[PDB]
Amino acid sequence: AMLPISMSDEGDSFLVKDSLGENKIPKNPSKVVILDLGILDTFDALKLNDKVVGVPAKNLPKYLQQFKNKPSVGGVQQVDFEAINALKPDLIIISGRQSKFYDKLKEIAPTLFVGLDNANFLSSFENNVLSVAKLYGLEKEALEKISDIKNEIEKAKSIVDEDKKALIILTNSNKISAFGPQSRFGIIHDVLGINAVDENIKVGTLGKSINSEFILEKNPDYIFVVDRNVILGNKERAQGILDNALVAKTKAAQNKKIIYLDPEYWYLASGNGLESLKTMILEIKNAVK
Ligand SMILES: [Br-]
Ligand SMILES: [Br-]
Ligand SMILES: [Br-]
Repeated sequence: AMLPISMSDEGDSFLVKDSLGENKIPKNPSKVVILDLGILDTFDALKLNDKVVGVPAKNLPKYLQQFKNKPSVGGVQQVDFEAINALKPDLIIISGRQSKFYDKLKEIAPTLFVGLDNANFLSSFENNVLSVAKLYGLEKEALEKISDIKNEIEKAKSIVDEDKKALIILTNSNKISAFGPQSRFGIIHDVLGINAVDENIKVGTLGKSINSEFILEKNPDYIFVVDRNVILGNKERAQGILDNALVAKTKAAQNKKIIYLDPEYWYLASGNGLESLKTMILEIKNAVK
Protein backbone atom coordinates (compact mmCIF):
# COMPACT_ATOMS: atom_id res chain seq x y z
CA ALA A 1 0.00 0.00 0.00
CA MET A 2 1.21 3.60 -0.74
CA LEU A 3 2.06 5.53 2.39
CA PRO A 4 -0.79 7.92 3.23
CA ILE A 5 -0.59 11.59 3.96
CA SER A 6 -0.31 12.29 7.67
CA MET A 7 -0.34 15.70 9.27
CA SER A 8 0.40 17.10 12.76
CA ASP A 9 -0.95 20.50 13.75
CA GLU A 10 1.99 22.85 14.65
CA GLY A 11 -0.10 25.97 15.39
CA ASP A 12 0.21 28.26 12.32
CA SER A 13 1.22 25.27 10.15
CA PHE A 14 1.09 21.50 9.71
CA LEU A 15 4.02 19.11 9.55
CA VAL A 16 3.00 16.86 6.67
CA LYS A 17 4.42 13.50 5.62
CA ASP A 18 3.53 11.63 2.45
CA SER A 19 5.09 8.92 0.26
CA LEU A 20 7.60 11.42 -1.32
CA GLY A 21 8.67 13.31 1.74
CA GLU A 22 8.08 15.74 4.50
CA ASN A 23 6.92 19.33 4.32
CA LYS A 24 5.95 22.18 6.61
CA ILE A 25 2.79 23.62 5.07
CA PRO A 26 1.18 26.87 6.24
CA LYS A 27 -2.44 26.70 7.48
CA ASN A 28 -4.85 28.26 4.96
CA PRO A 29 -2.33 28.46 2.04
CA SER A 30 -3.24 31.46 -0.16
CA LYS A 31 -1.08 30.94 -3.24
CA VAL A 32 -1.41 27.37 -4.44
CA VAL A 33 -0.07 25.85 -7.67
CA ILE A 34 -1.94 22.70 -8.69
CA LEU A 35 -0.68 20.21 -11.26
CA ASP A 36 -3.22 17.42 -10.59
CA LEU A 37 -6.51 17.99 -12.35
CA GLY A 38 -8.53 15.93 -9.93
CA ILE A 39 -7.47 17.82 -6.87
CA LEU A 40 -8.12 21.02 -8.78
CA ASP A 41 -11.68 19.98 -9.10
CA THR A 42 -11.76 19.26 -5.36
CA PHE A 43 -10.58 22.87 -4.68
CA ASP A 44 -13.57 24.01 -6.70
CA ALA A 45 -15.93 21.66 -4.81
CA LEU A 46 -14.60 23.05 -1.46
CA LYS A 47 -15.00 26.69 -2.67
CA LEU A 48 -11.21 27.27 -2.63
CA ASN A 49 -10.90 28.78 -6.16
CA ASP A 50 -9.36 31.97 -4.95
CA LYS A 51 -6.49 30.05 -3.30
CA VAL A 52 -5.35 28.83 -6.69
CA VAL A 53 -2.66 30.86 -8.53
CA GLY A 54 -1.45 28.40 -11.17
CA VAL A 55 -2.86 25.46 -13.17
CA PRO A 56 -1.87 23.45 -16.25
CA ALA A 57 -3.92 25.61 -18.54
CA LYS A 58 -2.76 24.25 -22.02
CA ASN A 59 -5.26 21.35 -22.68
CA LEU A 60 -7.49 21.93 -19.47
CA PRO A 61 -10.59 19.79 -19.90
CA LYS A 62 -14.09 20.94 -20.39
CA TYR A 63 -15.19 20.52 -16.81
CA LEU A 64 -12.36 22.77 -15.41
CA GLN A 65 -12.92 25.84 -17.62
CA GLN A 66 -13.51 28.06 -14.61
CA PHE A 67 -9.76 27.88 -14.23
CA LYS A 68 -8.93 28.76 -17.88
CA ASN A 69 -7.72 32.26 -17.05
CA LYS A 70 -5.43 31.25 -14.15
CA PRO A 71 -1.73 31.66 -14.88
CA SER A 72 -0.43 28.57 -16.73
CA VAL A 73 2.25 26.37 -15.28
CA GLY A 74 1.98 23.75 -18.00
CA GLY A 75 -0.05 21.05 -19.57
CA VAL A 76 -0.76 17.37 -19.46
CA GLN A 77 2.96 16.40 -19.82
CA GLN A 78 5.07 19.63 -19.58
CA VAL A 79 5.80 21.86 -16.50
CA ASP A 80 6.91 25.50 -16.73
CA PHE A 81 9.27 25.98 -13.86
CA GLU A 82 9.91 29.59 -14.60
CA ALA A 83 6.18 30.39 -14.30
CA ILE A 84 5.87 28.47 -11.04
CA ASN A 85 8.71 30.44 -9.52
CA ALA A 86 7.35 33.79 -10.66
CA LEU A 87 4.01 33.10 -9.00
CA LYS A 88 5.82 32.73 -5.63
CA PRO A 89 3.49 30.06 -4.26
CA ASP A 90 3.10 28.88 -0.76
CA LEU A 91 2.15 25.33 -1.77
CA ILE A 92 2.43 23.13 -4.90
CA ILE A 93 0.19 20.05 -5.29
CA ILE A 94 1.10 17.11 -7.49
CA SER A 95 0.08 13.54 -8.19
CA GLY A 96 1.76 10.59 -9.87
CA ARG A 97 2.36 12.07 -13.22
CA GLN A 98 4.53 14.83 -11.68
CA SER A 99 6.44 12.79 -9.05
CA LYS A 100 9.45 12.93 -11.39
CA PHE A 101 9.60 16.72 -10.76
CA TYR A 102 9.38 16.47 -6.91
CA ASP A 103 12.81 17.70 -5.93
CA LYS A 104 12.79 20.63 -8.32
CA LEU A 105 9.32 21.71 -7.19
CA LYS A 106 10.19 21.34 -3.53
CA GLU A 107 13.06 23.83 -4.06
CA ILE A 108 10.40 26.40 -4.99
CA ALA A 109 7.79 25.68 -2.29
CA PRO A 110 6.33 22.99 -0.04
CA THR A 111 5.10 20.23 -2.38
CA LEU A 112 2.18 17.96 -1.31
CA PHE A 113 1.71 14.63 -3.10
CA VAL A 114 -1.90 13.38 -3.61
CA GLY A 115 -1.18 10.02 -5.11
CA LEU A 116 -3.85 7.58 -6.18
CA ASP A 117 -2.94 4.08 -5.12
CA ASN A 118 -4.18 1.69 -7.84
CA ALA A 119 -4.57 -1.02 -5.18
CA ASN A 120 -6.49 1.05 -2.73
CA PHE A 121 -8.19 3.77 -4.74
CA LEU A 122 -10.97 4.87 -2.39
CA SER A 123 -8.78 4.97 0.67
CA SER A 124 -6.24 7.17 -1.25
CA PHE A 125 -8.99 9.41 -2.60
CA GLU A 126 -10.51 10.01 0.80
CA ASN A 127 -7.04 10.65 2.28
CA ASN A 128 -6.24 13.15 -0.42
CA VAL A 129 -9.47 15.06 -0.15
CA LEU A 130 -9.46 15.14 3.66
CA SER A 131 -5.83 16.17 3.73
CA VAL A 132 -6.50 19.20 1.55
CA ALA A 133 -9.60 19.99 3.61
CA LYS A 134 -7.58 19.87 6.86
CA LEU A 135 -5.32 22.63 5.57
CA TYR A 136 -8.35 24.93 5.40
CA GLY A 137 -10.41 23.68 8.27
CA LEU A 138 -12.95 22.24 5.89
CA GLU A 139 -13.18 18.62 7.16
CA LYS A 140 -16.92 18.85 7.78
CA GLU A 141 -17.70 19.98 4.22
CA ALA A 142 -15.24 17.36 2.75
CA LEU A 143 -16.84 14.52 4.77
CA GLU A 144 -20.30 15.49 3.42
CA LYS A 145 -19.10 15.31 -0.09
CA ILE A 146 -17.22 12.06 0.41
CA SER A 147 -20.52 10.57 1.78
CA ASP A 148 -22.27 11.68 -1.42
CA ILE A 149 -19.61 9.78 -3.48
CA LYS A 150 -19.98 6.72 -1.24
CA ASN A 151 -23.75 6.77 -1.76
CA GLU A 152 -23.33 7.01 -5.56
CA ILE A 153 -20.95 4.06 -5.54
CA GLU A 154 -23.45 1.92 -3.61
CA LYS A 155 -26.22 2.94 -6.08
CA ALA A 156 -24.01 1.91 -9.03
CA LYS A 157 -22.82 -1.35 -7.46
CA SER A 158 -26.41 -2.32 -6.79
CA ILE A 159 -27.19 -2.49 -10.53
CA VAL A 160 -24.11 -4.51 -11.58
CA ASP A 161 -24.84 -7.87 -13.21
CA GLU A 162 -22.93 -10.66 -11.31
CA ASP A 163 -22.43 -12.81 -14.46
CA LYS A 164 -21.31 -10.33 -17.08
CA LYS A 165 -17.68 -9.47 -17.66
CA ALA A 166 -15.90 -6.38 -18.96
CA LEU A 167 -12.72 -5.60 -20.82
CA ILE A 168 -10.93 -2.26 -20.53
CA ILE A 169 -8.95 -1.07 -23.46
CA LEU A 170 -6.74 1.90 -24.32
CA THR A 171 -6.60 2.65 -28.02
CA ASN A 172 -4.05 4.32 -30.15
CA SER A 173 -4.11 4.80 -33.98
CA ASN A 174 -2.93 1.36 -34.67
CA LYS A 175 -2.60 -0.29 -31.23
CA ILE A 176 -4.96 -1.75 -28.54
CA SER A 177 -3.74 -2.26 -24.97
CA ALA A 178 -5.74 -4.09 -22.28
CA PHE A 179 -5.99 -3.10 -18.60
CA GLY A 180 -7.34 -4.93 -15.70
CA PRO A 181 -8.03 -4.75 -11.95
CA GLN A 182 -5.69 -2.60 -9.94
CA SER A 183 -4.67 -0.52 -12.95
CA ARG A 184 -5.14 3.24 -13.18
CA PHE A 185 -8.45 2.50 -14.95
CA GLY A 186 -9.29 -0.17 -12.37
CA ILE A 187 -12.16 1.52 -10.51
CA ILE A 188 -14.52 -0.20 -13.00
CA HIS A 189 -13.48 -3.51 -11.45
CA ASP A 190 -12.19 -2.55 -8.04
CA VAL A 191 -14.72 0.01 -6.80
CA LEU A 192 -17.82 -0.75 -8.81
CA GLY A 193 -17.34 -4.55 -8.82
CA ILE A 194 -17.82 -5.23 -12.52
CA ASN A 195 -16.16 -8.56 -13.29
CA ALA A 196 -13.12 -8.71 -15.52
CA VAL A 197 -12.58 -11.00 -18.58
CA ASP A 198 -8.97 -11.35 -17.37
CA GLU A 199 -8.11 -10.71 -13.71
CA ASN A 200 -4.40 -11.71 -14.51
CA ILE A 201 -3.23 -8.92 -16.80
CA LYS A 202 0.24 -8.06 -15.43
CA VAL A 203 0.58 -4.82 -13.46
CA GLY A 204 2.26 -1.85 -15.19
CA THR A 205 1.36 1.32 -17.06
CA LEU A 206 1.79 -0.09 -20.61
CA GLY A 207 -0.97 -2.69 -20.14
CA LYS A 208 -1.12 -5.82 -22.38
CA SER A 209 -0.80 -5.44 -26.14
CA ILE A 210 -3.88 -7.24 -27.77
CA ASN A 211 -5.72 -7.63 -31.03
CA SER A 212 -9.28 -8.21 -32.21
CA GLU A 213 -8.70 -11.98 -32.11
CA PHE A 214 -8.13 -11.62 -28.30
CA ILE A 215 -11.31 -9.58 -27.94
CA LEU A 216 -13.35 -12.22 -29.68
CA GLU A 217 -11.72 -15.11 -27.69
CA LYS A 218 -12.51 -13.26 -24.43
CA ASN A 219 -16.00 -12.40 -25.67
CA PRO A 220 -16.74 -9.62 -23.24
CA ASP A 221 -20.27 -8.46 -22.27
CA TYR A 222 -18.96 -4.88 -22.08
CA ILE A 223 -15.95 -3.20 -23.59
CA PHE A 224 -14.82 0.06 -21.95
CA VAL A 225 -12.71 2.06 -24.26
CA VAL A 226 -10.36 4.97 -23.41
CA ASP A 227 -9.42 6.52 -26.76
CA ARG A 228 -6.07 8.16 -26.47
CA ASN A 229 -6.57 9.32 -30.18
CA VAL A 230 -8.89 11.97 -28.67
CA ILE A 231 -6.33 13.60 -26.17
CA LEU A 232 -3.62 13.73 -28.86
CA GLY A 233 -6.02 14.96 -31.63
CA ASN A 234 -5.43 12.28 -34.36
CA LYS A 235 -7.91 11.25 -37.10
CA GLU A 236 -8.06 7.47 -36.37
CA ARG A 237 -10.61 6.69 -33.65
CA ALA A 238 -11.40 3.63 -31.62
CA GLN A 239 -14.59 3.06 -33.45
CA GLY A 240 -12.47 2.46 -36.57
CA ILE A 241 -9.88 0.16 -34.90
CA LEU A 242 -12.81 -1.89 -33.61
CA ASP A 243 -14.81 -1.93 -36.85
CA ASN A 244 -14.14 -5.51 -37.91
CA ALA A 245 -15.95 -8.77 -38.17
CA LEU A 246 -14.14 -10.21 -35.09
CA VAL A 247 -15.26 -7.42 -32.72
CA ALA A 248 -18.71 -7.44 -34.34
CA LYS A 249 -19.39 -11.02 -33.25
CA THR A 250 -18.87 -10.22 -29.57
CA LYS A 251 -21.65 -9.93 -27.05
CA ALA A 252 -20.57 -6.38 -26.33
CA ALA A 253 -20.97 -5.39 -30.07
CA GLN A 254 -24.22 -7.19 -30.42
CA ASN A 255 -25.73 -5.52 -27.43
CA LYS A 256 -24.23 -2.06 -28.17
CA LYS A 257 -22.12 -2.27 -25.02
CA ILE A 258 -18.97 -0.98 -26.51
CA ILE A 259 -18.69 2.10 -24.23
CA TYR A 260 -16.52 4.98 -25.30
CA LEU A 261 -15.39 6.62 -22.01
CA ASP A 262 -14.55 10.31 -21.95
CA PRO A 263 -10.73 10.42 -21.91
CA GLU A 264 -10.71 13.85 -20.30
CA TYR A 265 -11.73 11.97 -17.12
CA TRP A 266 -10.20 8.53 -17.57
CA TYR A 267 -6.88 9.18 -19.37
CA LEU A 268 -6.16 12.37 -17.41
CA ALA A 269 -6.99 10.38 -14.17
CA SER A 270 -9.11 12.97 -12.44
CA GLY A 271 -10.08 10.58 -9.64
CA ASN A 272 -9.12 13.04 -6.92
CA GLY A 273 -11.99 15.32 -7.82
CA LEU A 274 -15.11 15.31 -5.65
CA GLU A 275 -17.23 16.05 -8.63
CA SER A 276 -15.14 14.43 -11.43
CA LEU A 277 -15.10 11.06 -9.61
CA LYS A 278 -18.87 11.29 -9.30
CA THR A 279 -19.16 11.96 -13.03
CA MET A 280 -17.00 8.87 -13.73
CA ILE A 281 -19.05 6.62 -11.42
CA LEU A 282 -22.28 7.80 -13.10
CA GLU A 283 -20.69 7.26 -16.54
CA ILE A 284 -20.16 3.55 -15.71
CA LYS A 285 -23.54 3.15 -14.00
CA ASN A 286 -25.43 4.54 -16.97
CA ALA A 287 -23.46 2.33 -19.41
CA VAL A 288 -24.37 -0.93 -17.56
CA LYS A 289 -27.82 -0.24 -15.94
BR1 LIG B 1 4.33 16.09 2.68
BR1 LIG C 1 -12.96 34.76 -20.48
BR1 LIG D 1 -1.80 1.25 -14.93
